[PDB]
Amino acid sequence: SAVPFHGAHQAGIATPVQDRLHFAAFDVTTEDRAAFVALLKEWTAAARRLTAGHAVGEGAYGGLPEAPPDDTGEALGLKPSRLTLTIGFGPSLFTRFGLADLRPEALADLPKFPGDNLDRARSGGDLCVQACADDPQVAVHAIRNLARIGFGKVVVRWSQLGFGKTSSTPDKQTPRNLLGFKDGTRNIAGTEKDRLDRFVWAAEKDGTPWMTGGSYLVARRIRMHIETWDRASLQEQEDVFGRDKGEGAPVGKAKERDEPFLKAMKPDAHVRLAHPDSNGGATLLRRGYSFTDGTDGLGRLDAGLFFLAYQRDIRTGFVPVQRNLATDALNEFIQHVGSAVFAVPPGVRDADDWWGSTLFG
Amino acid sequence: GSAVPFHGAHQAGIATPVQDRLHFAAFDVTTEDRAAFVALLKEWTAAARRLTAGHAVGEGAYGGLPEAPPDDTGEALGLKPSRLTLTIGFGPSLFTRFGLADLRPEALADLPKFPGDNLDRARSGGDLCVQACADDPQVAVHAIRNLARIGFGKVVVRWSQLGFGKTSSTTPDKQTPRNLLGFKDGTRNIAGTEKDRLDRFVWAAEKDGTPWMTGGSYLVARRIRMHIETWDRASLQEQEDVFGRDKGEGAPVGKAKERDEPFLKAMKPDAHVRLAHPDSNGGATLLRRGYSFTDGTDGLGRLDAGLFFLAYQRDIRTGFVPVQRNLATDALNEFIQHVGSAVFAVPPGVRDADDWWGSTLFG
Ligand code: HEM
Ligand code: HEM
Repeated sequence: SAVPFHGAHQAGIATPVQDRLHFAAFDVTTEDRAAFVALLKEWTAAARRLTAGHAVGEGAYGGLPEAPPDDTGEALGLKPSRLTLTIGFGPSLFTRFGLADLRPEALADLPKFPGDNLDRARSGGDLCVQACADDPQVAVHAIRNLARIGFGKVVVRWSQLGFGKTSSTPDKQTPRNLLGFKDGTRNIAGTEKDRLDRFVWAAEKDGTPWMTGGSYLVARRIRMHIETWDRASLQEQEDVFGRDKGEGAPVGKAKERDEPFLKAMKPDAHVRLAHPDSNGGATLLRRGYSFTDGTDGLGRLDAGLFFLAYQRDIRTGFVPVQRNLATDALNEFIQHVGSAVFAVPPGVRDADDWWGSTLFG
Repeated sequence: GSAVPFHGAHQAGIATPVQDRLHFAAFDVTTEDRAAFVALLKEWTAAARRLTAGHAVGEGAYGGLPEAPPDDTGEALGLKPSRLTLTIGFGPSLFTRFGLADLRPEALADLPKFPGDNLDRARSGGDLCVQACADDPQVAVHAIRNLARIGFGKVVVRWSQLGFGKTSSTTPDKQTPRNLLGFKDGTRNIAGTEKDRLDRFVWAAEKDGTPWMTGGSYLVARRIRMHIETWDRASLQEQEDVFGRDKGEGAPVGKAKERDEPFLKAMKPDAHVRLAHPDSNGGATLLRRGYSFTDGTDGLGRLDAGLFFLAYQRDIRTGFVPVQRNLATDALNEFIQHVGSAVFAVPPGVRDADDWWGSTLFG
């Protein structure tokens, strides 16, 4: 299975969620606008090959023996695996190439939120590439080759491996986060065209014409205190979210997809504070992935949720909802340790178009 | 999605078909009570029976007393067994405890220092290890997480390593996976169907000198970083010369098919396959079962990439050690570096429902 690379929007936002994630933030090391635009065109050409299951350039072998292969070859024999490659532009990129007056107002800096413990090395970035696929080696291969093609012009600032469900699990079945709770029940679906136009896609009336058809991405590396969470009682765990753990139904209800009655939950339950009704209607497209990088020095599981949210405007999406989570009962068990925002440009229209063409011209 | 039988004369997860994901965890023992540690092995064995069958540990992930923490952490609820295997091993440092000194197998030999070693002592060693292999990473993480939670107060996680993809094959009938250098890895390994080769090279026999290890094996774990910047700027001929096989097909140099037998005299004298081939090491043969890993960036603008090398053998002294010694002149050494190491004695399998991990040692 493959996902079409071209379209009015970039794939990997409203398209079906893939099993694995390789998210990489890049810093730009060149000041030459012409050299960066040339890289964007080379990256788009490589992305077309990668999302179709082909090697980049002239291939991974069969070329001149004296030359290094254009493709590093670790994806040979694998399927496209629904690979999507989604590029975004960080705020720091607009301080380069004379783009200062073209930074959208919707690409706002995030305020400091209570409990933030952000790692500067795992935060920020001039640009990002979100690589989603059902095979993690397909996603890693894409990031590794894009970084190789960009060497000398970009460096990898930080990268994150993520996983969700293993589709080979019934789909429709809501996946569970590493806390044991169903995650994604009340979310914007890719089938909800109208809700995508209202809450996800940027329109030309929003004030930034080059972003029309694109979106804004908020990335948060949220560590979970697994060992602390696992010592809490089942009632404490269900009280934290407002949904039961077995079925995922809201409190007082029977089925997972029963619409919640917020007054029945505790006032600081996560769902009650994150619900659009508690936030002036602010609705988010959550497309995050669980992560487990290993164990820290104290033997604790370095695991959590790599939270990804797409929205029409950061000021009316993540910011008001995250601000409402200031008293979240979940805050006892999580800690945001990394953060980045990106303007995700519109999609590549056809074979002659390229990443970021509406911005650089 | 199916389950792998947990019981047997041997532990599963060695000759078993190699699953997609790996969660390897090394534990240190914090208790001096032998009876308490034996009770943990039985409690771990009961949990493994549930985990490998796709069932939650204990009384379940929910439905119990509201005021009590669930026995199962619950993040594997609604998932298939996903070919989950749990393989336990005992490190040499364990035998300094519980009066097990005289029971250390001679085949559980300390590895000598090899040229180029830069071993991080934090991510090395360990009293014991649990190799969790499954096609679903959430299933693998859930097993390690619940085993450690059951072991709270008696064991602590020393270090862990997650493998996002396999770089090995025990099933030559299936496509050989590729490592992060782009080459097929696992072409000439030991297959799970080759019973005679497994008895000769992998499983410990009673005549080897350690009766309680009969039916088990010996594991060598090596964390190997790859210099992918150095590798990616090397020419295709250089890359193929390093291994002795072409990159596209994986055939030995000069030959057409991956599984054609290597003609060692045609490769360079420092080629990896020529130096590691059993014919170059007095017949020494290994069961490789490693995985790729990438733990983010190196802080220098590059993806961190490596291979978590896992080797099972009948005797460390006659398996990994002579082969690794012969790789002293390996052309691959220019592109890799061993940064973590550990050896473990993998006990025999859990015979039936009454048996438990390590019962031949304790029991
Ligand atoms: C480790 C971090 C987090 C965990 C484990 C978590 C977990 C959950 C769970 C279990 C639900 C209920 C099931 C569902 O509808 O998805 C939920 C709902 C939701 N969460 Fe979170 N969450 C986390 C962080 C966040 C953050 C940082 C935000 C926004 C800033 C957020 C926004 C939402 C929203 C909007 C909903 C939908 C609520 C509704 O409309 O009913 N979550 N989350
Ligand atoms: C990053 C580290 C390594 C890489 C990338 C690597 C790669 C490869 C490749 C491409 C092959 C040829 C295909 C195959 O037969 O599997 C191979 C074969 C082999 N390797 Fe390695 N290897 C690594 C480390 C090691 C180590 C540390 C050992 C032993 C100490 C080892 C022992 C072997 C053996 C025994 C064979 C089979 C040779 C034969 O019988 O023809 N490898 N390896």
